[PDB]
Amino acid sequence: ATFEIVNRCSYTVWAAASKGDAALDAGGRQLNSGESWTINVEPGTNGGKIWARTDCYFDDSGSGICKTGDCGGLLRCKRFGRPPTTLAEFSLNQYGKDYIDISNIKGFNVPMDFSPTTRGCRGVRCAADIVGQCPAKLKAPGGGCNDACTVFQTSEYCCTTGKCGPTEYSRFFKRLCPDAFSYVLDKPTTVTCPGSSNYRVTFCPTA
Repeated sequence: ATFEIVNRCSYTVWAAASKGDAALDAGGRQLNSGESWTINVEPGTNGGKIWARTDCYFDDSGSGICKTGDCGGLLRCKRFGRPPTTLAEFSLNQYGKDYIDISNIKGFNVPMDFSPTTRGCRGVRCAADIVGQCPAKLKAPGGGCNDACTVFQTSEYCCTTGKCGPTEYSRFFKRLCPDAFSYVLDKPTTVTCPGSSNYRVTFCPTA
């Protein structure tokens, strides 16, 4: 499957793509404002994620840091990124269908649209100004809006026991972005697409 990753933000981002235990495609690349990078993701990829990283520095060997979304200091991510990270999430060719969503469960850094480029399903979007509006206690000093699990490490926020409800913090994310997951047990906003659809992830779709 192809995923065109498009940076419409006015700032550079370093796109990242992983399934947690391995890179997807090269795993990461710089995207200046306006650039597009198309990756190939193997059919059947389960639990894939794409995210943006901000304010990164890498040396000539690809090692460095980012303030949001850093994946063990690598340009080429093999592992998921450090929160806060808005997440485009997907599982492909699962009993004949693909499943896509956006999640704020690991916080929010950059607004995104995640849409098919092929027929048969709608896209999802979380493009509100979550960083600007972020509750004071969730603001990450390194940049972005942390989720409450990251900040407070409670069973309730982290949904450790599979027992949790919505919270004052989850509700903030849900108010700003109704179509993204705001906590682990949120009413799902996953979209079912035809198996083997192709996609576009757009950072900063609306400004």
